[PDB]
Amino acid sequence: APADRLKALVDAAVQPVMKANDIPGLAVAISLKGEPHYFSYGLASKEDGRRVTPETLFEIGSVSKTFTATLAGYALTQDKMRLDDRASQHWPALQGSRFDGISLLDLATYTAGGLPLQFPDSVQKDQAQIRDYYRQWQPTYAPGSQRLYSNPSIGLFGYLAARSLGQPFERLMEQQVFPALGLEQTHLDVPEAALAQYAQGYGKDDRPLRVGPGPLDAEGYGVKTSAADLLRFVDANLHPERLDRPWAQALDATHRGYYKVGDMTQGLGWEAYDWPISLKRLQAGNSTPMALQPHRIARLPAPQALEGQRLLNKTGSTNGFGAYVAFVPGRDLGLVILANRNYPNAERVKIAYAILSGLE
Ligand SMILES: *[B@@]1([O])O[C]([C]C([O])=O)C2=C1[C]=C(OC1=NC([N])=NS1)C([C])=C2[C]
Repeated sequence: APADRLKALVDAAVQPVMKANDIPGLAVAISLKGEPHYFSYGLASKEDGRRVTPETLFEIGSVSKTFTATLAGYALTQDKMRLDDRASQHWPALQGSRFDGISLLDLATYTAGGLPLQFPDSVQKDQAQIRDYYRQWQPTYAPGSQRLYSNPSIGLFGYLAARSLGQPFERLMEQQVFPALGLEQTHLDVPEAALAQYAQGYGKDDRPLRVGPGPLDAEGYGVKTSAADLLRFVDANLHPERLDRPWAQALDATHRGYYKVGDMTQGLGWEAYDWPISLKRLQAGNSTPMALQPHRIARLPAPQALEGQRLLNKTGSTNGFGAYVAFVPGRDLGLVILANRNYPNAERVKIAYAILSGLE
C-alpha cells in the first residue's frame, strides 16, 4: 500500500543519516497532496528515555528568520514600513549613524555592508549595548553589494519591523503572528507547562545544550516548535490564500527574490533554487562558505516571484539542534526535518533530497 512505500522511502533516507551523525532524536513531517504524514525517530532525551513525537519541541535556530520575515511582511502590508526605508527611520537612537544610508531590504537580505555573522562577544543581551553597537558600526563595503550571512543584520530588520508596529518583537510574535498562523505549539519562550515536550540538545560527549540568551536572539534564532506546527507553517506558505488577507500578503512578501548568489535566490528569510537541481548544488548553496564568507550579489532588475518550479528552503542550527525546512510551491510538497544534534547541513539536505525525489 502507499503507507508502506512512503515509510520505506523516509526510513531509508533518515535511518543511515541518524546513525552516521549519532542523532538521538529526529522528527520528519511531510505535506503531500494536501495530506500530512509524520515519521518520528529516537529519543528527545537520552537520560529519561522520552521518545520523539510530532509534538516534541525542537530549537529550529535560523529557520526563525522565516518567522521574522513574516512579521516584517505584516508590517509592510499595513504600510507601517517599506523595504526602501532607511533603517534609522524606525529608531531615533540610530539617527545620524551609518543606518541613515542603509535600507531595511539590505538588513533583511544580509547586504548592509559587512554586519558580522554574530554580534561580538562584547555585546550582551541588553537594550543599551545593542543600541550602542549599531550606533558605532561602520560598513566594510557599500550597502547592497555583498551578502554576508548575519544575525545582527536580519535581527535589526526584525527589531525595526516591530518598532514600525509600535510593539516589542517577542510580544508581536506571540500575540499576533503565531495565532494568525494557527500555531499553538510554537514559542519564543517555552511555557513551564510545555517543558515536558522540549527535547534535550546534544553536543560533544553528549553535553546537554539548550539555547541561552543573546542579543536579538528571538529575531535571529529563537523559535522552538514541533514538527507538526512547523509543517502547519509550511502549509501556510504553500497556500497563503487560505489565511485572512493581511496574513496571506505577509506570507507572499517572503516569496519574493531580490538577487542571486550562485544557484540561490535570496528572499526575505527563504532561500530558493530552481527545481530540479542536483543534490550537490543544493548542498553547496547550504554550505559552510555560504554561511561564513562574503559573496558579491547579482541583483535582479525587478523582484522575482519564488514559486512554480522552485525549492524554497532554510537551514537552522543552535549548539544542540539541527533543523531543515523545504517546500516546492508548484508541487504542493512540504517537508520538515528536526533533530536534537547540530549535524552538518549537507546531511540534512541529503535526507530531504531523497524524500523529495521519492515523493515526486
Ligand atoms: B542559523 O541557525 O543559521 C546558521 C546555521 C545554519 O543552520 O545554517 C547560523 C544561525 C545562527 C548562528 O548564531 C547563533 N548564535 C547562537 N547563540 N545560536 S545559533 C550561527 C553562528 C549560524 C552559523
